[PDB]
Amino acid sequence: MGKRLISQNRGRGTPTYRAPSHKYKADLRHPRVDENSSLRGEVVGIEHDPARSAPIAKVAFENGEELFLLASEGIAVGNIIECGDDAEVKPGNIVPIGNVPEGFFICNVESKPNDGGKFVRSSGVYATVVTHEATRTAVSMPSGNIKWLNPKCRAVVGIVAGSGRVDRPWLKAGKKYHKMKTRAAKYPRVSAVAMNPRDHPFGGGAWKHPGKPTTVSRNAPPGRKVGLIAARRTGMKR
Amino acid sequence: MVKSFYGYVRDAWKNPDETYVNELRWERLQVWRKQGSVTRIERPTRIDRARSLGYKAKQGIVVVRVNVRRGGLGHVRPNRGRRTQKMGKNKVSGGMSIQRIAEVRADRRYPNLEVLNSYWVGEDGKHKWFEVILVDPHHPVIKSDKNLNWVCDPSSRGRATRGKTSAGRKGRGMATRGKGTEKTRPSIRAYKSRGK
Amino acid sequence: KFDVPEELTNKALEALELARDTGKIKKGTNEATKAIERGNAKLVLIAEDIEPAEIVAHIGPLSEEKKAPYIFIKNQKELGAASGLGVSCATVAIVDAGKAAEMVQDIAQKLEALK
RNA sequence: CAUCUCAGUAGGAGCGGGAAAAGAAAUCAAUUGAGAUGCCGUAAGUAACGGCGAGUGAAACCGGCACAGUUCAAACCGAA
RNA sequence: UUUACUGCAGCCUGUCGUUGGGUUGUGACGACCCUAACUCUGAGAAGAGGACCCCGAUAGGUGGGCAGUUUG
Ligand SMILES: [Mg+2]
Ligand SMILES: [Mg+2]
Ligand SMILES: [Mg+2]
Ligand SMILES: [Mg+2]
Ligand SMILES: [Mg+2]
Ligand SMILES: [Mg+2]
Ligand SMILES: [Mg+2]
Ligand SMILES: [Mg+2]
Repeated sequence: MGKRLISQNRGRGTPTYRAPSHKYKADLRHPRVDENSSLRGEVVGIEHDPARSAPIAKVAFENGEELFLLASEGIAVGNIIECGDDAEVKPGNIVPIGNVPEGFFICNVESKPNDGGKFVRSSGVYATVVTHEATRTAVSMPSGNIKWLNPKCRAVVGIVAGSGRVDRPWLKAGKKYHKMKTRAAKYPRVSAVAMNPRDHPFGGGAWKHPGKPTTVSRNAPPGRKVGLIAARRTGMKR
Repeated sequence: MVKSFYGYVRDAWKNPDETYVNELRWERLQVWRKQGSVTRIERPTRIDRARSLGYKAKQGIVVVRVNVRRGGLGHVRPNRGRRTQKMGKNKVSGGMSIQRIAEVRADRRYPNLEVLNSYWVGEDGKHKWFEVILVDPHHPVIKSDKNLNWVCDPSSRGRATRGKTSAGRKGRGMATRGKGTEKTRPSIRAYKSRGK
Repeated sequence: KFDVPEELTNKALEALELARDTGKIKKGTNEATKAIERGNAKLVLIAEDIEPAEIVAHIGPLSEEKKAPYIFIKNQKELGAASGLGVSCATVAIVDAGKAAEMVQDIAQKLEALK
């Protein structure tokens, strides 16, 4: 049994591949609101979230539930946050996308109603509300897909704070090492051609090469699906 | 046909898909799925089946519903060298039937009783529910009961785990006699497990 | 089925009481089914709180095709008490009305009328 | 050497007593018989299985040790 | 190690079961609609999917991911 890949070790859940969950400030999600209910709240401070390398806003609501929130760009201290359908379409507000005008930017979008926010959460990403229909609504996601979402799926208006984070080159292996200390990722990573044949499909040989096509099928078993997984195409744009 | 009402219950449960038991099945499986693995009940779901199997309306007898997963003994692929006939395990269902599995789980949860019998009560895609009858061998009523006082003997403690119940004896190939039981009776272990 | 009037149910309960005082009554689903099959059921009272439902689910069509009128009582505690016992009784059968025969036959007439 | 054999062995999990399991035919026979079960001898390296290769492989009849037959569900009665 | 031999996991897909109700187009097949099982979310009100998916079994494929062997 040639040795299991790094993905199989990660899936097993060993301490090398586990996230340092105690380092993070708090799970980010929209506040729980009953149907046809609303709550107000004010920002008490902009903190730093190690899980995302972006700011998060500490919001104190009207029922006294101090809840960490994902910070859209421009949110400040002493700003009022509103939730519900009756909430005004304003930056930093949590509203359904069915009330948002088409062409606006939203983030922390919910896959389902009362979801807590799944899509559009990285530092600086945003979504565009494309079309409104009775049962649906189209949102142009940061990837580019025109995802169709429920009209009641909440989202905070504005782009996510911390835009431009990847503009700085890393410039040094220590800087990326210090980022990866607070991450779950393994750093540094050895190339598979440098491995022995027991460790990787691509390892071994008198000279560094895979010896087999790097585009692997989608029907490959675990421990074989490496390289270019199920590629539609390869190479730079000719 | 002056038939007891137990006969009418048995008639209703003979072909449960085309009786009133189908409506009760759709209304009952919702409650049954929410319950635990081993759930105690007031009265048996099929009273005639329990009475013919040995249930009596007296203290010291307990009836419990057990949920067991459907399918065979799910087994692990071996990680070491096998001779290609001992390497495949998807198409292998073990020698332990689901009725024996349910009886053993009922015996596990109820350590001070003994498993008397059990019977099929319902099923869906993922589960089979069995109602297992248990007896209290230290209650005084069962001690006085001459048709249940055999269970106080030392050889009766651990019936469902030594394969002595009716599903157990069926699983040990002792439902019949004569030809075919040359390697099962008196025990699977006696013939080096060649029978079964 | 049309829901029976509450006064008819009360009259059936008092008829069961008077039958217990004077005539013959078969209390229990087994004895009720035997009395229905044999052809003696002057009146059949059923409990609506049976669990499991298979205990008295056969009583309806059996009594209907055996020409014995049946009534549905709300639950079995007062059926058991009215039938002379301190426990439940999922059904009682009246086979000898005694001094309450006329009230039983009027109950049968009302049941067939609202049937 | 892969079916096979090694072998249901080695090992594992559960249960359990001075023994345990088995046990009173929906049996074995053959043209007509026997009459619970276990264990011993024999049937016999026979039937049967098998790259019909290597090997694996019974039971019944029969002769013995020992001898044991019964209790529920139900019909009918109805708290007896 | 592999386009050696024989297989086994994983994955893909038909059929049966789980699995219900009404509509059209055909002679049981395909699609459509519904909530009521079922699934997911929430502490729950409830919200979203929904007879699909998951799951049990079976049939075929892919399959050095893994196993046993051979390579006189
Ligand atoms: Mg390899
Ligand atoms: Mg358990
Ligand atoms: Mg014994
Ligand atoms: Mg012990
Ligand atoms: Mg026995
Ligand atoms: Mg052998
Ligand atoms: Mg190999
Ligand atoms: Mg070998």
